[PDB]
Amino acid sequence: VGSDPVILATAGYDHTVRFWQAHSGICTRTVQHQDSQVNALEVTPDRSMIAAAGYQHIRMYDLNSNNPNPIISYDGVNKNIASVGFHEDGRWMYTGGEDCTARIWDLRSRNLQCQRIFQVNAPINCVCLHPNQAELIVGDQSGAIHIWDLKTDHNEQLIPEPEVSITSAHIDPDASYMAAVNSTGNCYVWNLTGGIGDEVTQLIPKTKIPAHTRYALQCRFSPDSTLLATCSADQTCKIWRTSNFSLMTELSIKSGNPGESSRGWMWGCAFSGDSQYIVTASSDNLARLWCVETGEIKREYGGHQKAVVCLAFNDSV
Amino acid sequence: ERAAKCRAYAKALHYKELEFQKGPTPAILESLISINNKLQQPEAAAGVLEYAMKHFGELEIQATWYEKLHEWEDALVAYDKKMDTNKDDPELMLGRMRCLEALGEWGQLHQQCCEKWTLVNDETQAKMARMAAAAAWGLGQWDSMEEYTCMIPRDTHDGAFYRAVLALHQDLFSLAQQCIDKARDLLDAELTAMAGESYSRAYGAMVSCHMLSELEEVIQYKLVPERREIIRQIWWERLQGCQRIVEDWQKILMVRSLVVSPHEDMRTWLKYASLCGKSGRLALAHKTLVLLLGVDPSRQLDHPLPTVHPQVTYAYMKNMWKSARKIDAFQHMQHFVQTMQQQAQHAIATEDQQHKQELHKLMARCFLKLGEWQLNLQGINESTIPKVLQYYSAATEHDRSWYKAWHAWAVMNFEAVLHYKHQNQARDEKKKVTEDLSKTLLMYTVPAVQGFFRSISLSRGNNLQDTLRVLTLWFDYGHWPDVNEALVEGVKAIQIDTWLQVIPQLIARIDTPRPLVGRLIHQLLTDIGRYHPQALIYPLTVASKSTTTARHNAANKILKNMCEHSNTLVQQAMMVSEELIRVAILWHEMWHEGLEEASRLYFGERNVKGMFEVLEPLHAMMERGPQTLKETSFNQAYGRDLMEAQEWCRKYMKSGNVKDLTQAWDLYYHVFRRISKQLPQLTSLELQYVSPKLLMCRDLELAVPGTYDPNQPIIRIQSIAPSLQVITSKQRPRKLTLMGSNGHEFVFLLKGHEDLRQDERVMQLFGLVNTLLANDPTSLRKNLSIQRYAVIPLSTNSGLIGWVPHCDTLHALIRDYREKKKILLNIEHRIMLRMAPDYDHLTLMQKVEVFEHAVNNTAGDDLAKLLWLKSPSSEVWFDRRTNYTRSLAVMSMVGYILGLGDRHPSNLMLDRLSGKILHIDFGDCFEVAMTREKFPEKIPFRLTRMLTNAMEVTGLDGNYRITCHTVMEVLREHKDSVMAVLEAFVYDPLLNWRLMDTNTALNKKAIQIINRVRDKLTGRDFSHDDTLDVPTQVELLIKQATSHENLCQCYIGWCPFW
Ligand SMILES: Oc1cccc(-c2nc(N3CCOCC3)c3oc4ncccc4c3n2)c1
Repeated sequence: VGSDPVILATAGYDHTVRFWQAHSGICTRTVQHQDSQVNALEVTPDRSMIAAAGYQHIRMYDLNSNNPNPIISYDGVNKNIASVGFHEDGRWMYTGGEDCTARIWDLRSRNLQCQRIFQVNAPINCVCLHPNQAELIVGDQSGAIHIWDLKTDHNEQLIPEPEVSITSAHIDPDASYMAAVNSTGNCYVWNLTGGIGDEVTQLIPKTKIPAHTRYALQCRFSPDSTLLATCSADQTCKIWRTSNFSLMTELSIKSGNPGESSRGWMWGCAFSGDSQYIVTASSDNLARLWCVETGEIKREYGGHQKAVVCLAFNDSV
Repeated sequence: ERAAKCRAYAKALHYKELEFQKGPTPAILESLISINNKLQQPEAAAGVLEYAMKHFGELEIQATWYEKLHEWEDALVAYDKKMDTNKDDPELMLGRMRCLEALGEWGQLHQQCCEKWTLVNDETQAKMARMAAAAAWGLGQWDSMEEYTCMIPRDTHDGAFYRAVLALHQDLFSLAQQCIDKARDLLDAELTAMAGESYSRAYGAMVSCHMLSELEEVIQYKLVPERREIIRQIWWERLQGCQRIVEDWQKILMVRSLVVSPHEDMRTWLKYASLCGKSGRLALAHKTLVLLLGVDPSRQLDHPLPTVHPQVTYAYMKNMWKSARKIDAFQHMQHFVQTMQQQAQHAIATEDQQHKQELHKLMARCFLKLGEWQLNLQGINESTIPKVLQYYSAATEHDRSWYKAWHAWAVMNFEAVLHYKHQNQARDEKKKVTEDLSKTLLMYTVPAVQGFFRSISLSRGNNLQDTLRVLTLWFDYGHWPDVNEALVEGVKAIQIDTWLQVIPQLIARIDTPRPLVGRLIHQLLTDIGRYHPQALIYPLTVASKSTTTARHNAANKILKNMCEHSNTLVQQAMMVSEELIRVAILWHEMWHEGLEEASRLYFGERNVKGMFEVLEPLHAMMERGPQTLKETSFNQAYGRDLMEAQEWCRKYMKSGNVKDLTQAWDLYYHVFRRISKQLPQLTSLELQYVSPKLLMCRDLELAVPGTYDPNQPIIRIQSIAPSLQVITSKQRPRKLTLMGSNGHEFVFLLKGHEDLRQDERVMQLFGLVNTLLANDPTSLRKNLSIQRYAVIPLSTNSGLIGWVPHCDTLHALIRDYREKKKILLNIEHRIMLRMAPDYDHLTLMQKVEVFEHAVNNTAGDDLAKLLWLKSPSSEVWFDRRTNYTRSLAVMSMVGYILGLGDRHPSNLMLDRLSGKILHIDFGDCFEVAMTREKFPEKIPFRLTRMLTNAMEVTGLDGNYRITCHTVMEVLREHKDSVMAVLEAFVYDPLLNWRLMDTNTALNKKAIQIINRVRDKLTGRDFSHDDTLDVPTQVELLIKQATSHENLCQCYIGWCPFW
């Protein structure tokens, strides 16, 4: 299950976290995740185990022991835990809670306590880690994007348009582009000054994309740094060209007649390694595999009783 | 026939709106403003235009929207932009002109007519003439008028009218006489041609009909010399009385202008200019006064103002202030007063007393303004304080009477007091200090008191603010002899009446430890006992049964004192209130809660010292022996068990066992199960078992709880209804019902365990807000009020509540509709749980979806739809809506100021007969609801979806919002009276408990709450730094009350989907 070359995980309000086999749509194993919905799934760079960020806890089941139950729980933190991110070298983990804190977790040690805390006014919706492992990007509900220097502990903030909560933020593998998506439905792109190693690492605004009319729920760069994906409450994942910042492929689950009242929000997405494919999480209880280029629904992973909010995807050797 | 014509229009509007429901089109939108116009509903329709704008910029030209929005001044400079950017465009001129003729800009209208006369367009030639005729009429030039009148057809009412004016100038009387009647019949047949679907031209026909009969008095004022007083009187009365927006009155005076020059009318034109300034047409008002002055729009700007007409100058002065130039205004005032006092002292040769007097009163108005403005320019500090006090005292001198003068002076002293106090607490944060402070405060406290006293006597029946303020100084100054004498003087001086407004505040301070303070209270309270007891007993009765000794003690003296004077009334009231508290929580009912509590402390907390405290009074309570049949029938079935259950408890106290103690709980769980069974069997109480004393009561002299007011014949309890329905609830309240000695029936709600004293003060605040609303003309125009009810506390536990007739809770009205239409009551709820089982724990983002999803799969009609099915007609239906919307908007704004939380569907109800809304239960006041730990409110007032629906479509745009700023306007104006009341029960000694519930000294906490209230009354509620004007604040608020983000967080019982 962590032994198959392609890990695909799906979670939501149905108290399970389900694992699928990429190329067929057949569900491998399912694990019990009761007492909470699942807010975020992320598979550790180590391919050993997956993380389920929930309500006041982060449960972590194992991809290797192919059976049991949560290896580690992390408790003693009130309100939801919204984002999870790991640091390449095994033992680091990050979270942004509704408790307005960004927390650094030592994985190779005991304590429900965390090695560090960064605290802001307003809940933290997303946390992502600059490729250089040295800076953390933190976006909160007030609309501020924080750069936390993991060495200098130097808080440095930046609000774009916001008096609007920024929803997710991502930064491309090449460290050339950072993107943040907000609840208005906008997508902001910056150019990265690669200060690094004796650091400066600055942000120069490049574009605002009118990505969506409704809540924009997540954004993600393809491994390529070719494309940028935008998931939204308008039941749509929009894939944009980094060269033009023009729309390339739109994916949607919008009924087929105005009198349907939607059914399904496009909660999350995850590109394939080769950046050829994209996976999709929806409230209509299904994950979806799309061809990035044709926008073709190549598979439909149906199984969850209640909604899906969570994806995890892995492509490593 | 006439009452039958509006009926069809109302019924068509229903379907017309339900069509707009189906698809919002400009087609319907047209046939909607129009039909609402016929229904002479002006503002509701105006809301149709707000929507028309916000979704269709499509009858185009932002100058056409500004013109239809009667914003002439906005449409003018929009048309200037539109004409100078574009070309000639025949239509763009006609609009540019209409703006002028409404603004009364005859200067430009006449010019724009002549200076542009190519007008090859012949329709452009036809309208043209009507406008330039009046323009010339406004500018004297009768030649131009006649020229342009010769172009108006005699077929038009207009053509026949302007002939009547030109005749009357050249003195051709029987010409004008006939011109009047022709134009009448040309307009009579014209109000039948545009039969219903016309402009404010059936409302502006009253402008023409007025003008025509007035023009017939202008006739009367030409040949026969003997109505020069009679005509001027009616002209004058039907003016201060009459209410027609600026623009009509211009024309109206222009008719009177043929007959009387402004310099003989003066008072008339000043009154008119007065309205132009208040309504916000200063540029116009200025021109009125410049004429009246006979001197410059002070183009000679560095020059002194002319004292020629002392009255006119004063107006110009305050127009200049209200205008931009306000440092310039203040300067001309200082000098004006200096000139005025010299024009008095020296220029008064005795046989000139009237002029001296009117001169002296105008002066007092000046000093008032001088102080007002100094405060405005500099604020309150060590340099301004004595200067404005100097100004106010001076105003006090020159008018002696006049409420405002004395008031202003009191507040100044009282804010002088406050300034130093708040500077000294500022000092203390970082012995000769206290002594100078003592002398400082004593210097300002005594005038403050005195002033407030002479102000109150000048207010009579309208002094609540001042009266409370007297109390702040009284209560707040642990009394120094100097202050006390001033108080004693006032007490003797001012009427007894006054204090009734204030009785609960007074009683909150009976047990005052400050000895000089206490005496006066007691003595005054007894005097208030001498004239109108009744107004005293109920409250005093509560106080005289009070755990706190000094309270009940001092209360009993006053009652004793009242017996030497009104004994049986004291005795009657004594017993009635006693009996009623027995009926509120019955023996077994007290036992049940007591047994629940005792099982929590012991079995679930290991606390026997708390548990014993729970049970011991219940045992002592019955130790007194049964007193009613209901008390004995409990005593039989349960008494022996309990009396021996306490026996085991008291074997353990001395033994310290646990087997002694478990025998007790063995017995305790027995009766509990028995009572729990009989509990849903309490659906009625018969008086003859429960309280025979109350069944006995016949033709008492005690007045029906909360009916007594002087002015009004005392309504007494002539009998009590023998059965009290038990409203089956968690607190099972009683539907006590009483018989009036006037015949009518009075219903109450006997509440067992809720401290009702808060709701009293809330109802008190309301009364004031009602007054204020009745006193603002606009609010009075639209019948804006708070549906209030009687609240009579009976202890800390119990009390009575006035039962408004014809009212069902929102919740009830829905539960019926839903069961009648076969909808599962809690359908939205069930939808949500099916989708997200862990709803209460989702992220905001996730919650908003679950919520939205539930809304999109349910009818928002319900409320709207059942109020249409209820209505017997359609006009009835319409008014019930107009009522509902307005009344709700009122308590949206007031509710906000009071910080009124917990507005769930069983806490507001609707009067099924008028439609006016009604709020009950005022526990969660001030931000409390929002401050709580679990499930904090994010809402200012419920503006929930089925409420909105039930209004007119284009709801919040129409009546709701207008009514919102209208109410909010009043509140900010009267921000101080409103703050007096609120301050009075935030710092009320006994009521401070509702703020220490932030846990599940106070001095600091209380201050915040009150600032928070001021913030809300000074547009600083949102951002600290900005000072939002009303409509913005309003807009911001409606936004906050509507945010799905806010509503999805509301605890499920609040029904954020109803
Ligand atoms: O101020 C409070 C505090 C607590 C409860 C109530 C209250 N008021 C009610 N109305 C007062 C206004 O006119 C109609 C009756 C009221 O009517 C009710 N009907 C059933 C149960 C409770 C109540 C109830 N509770 C009022």
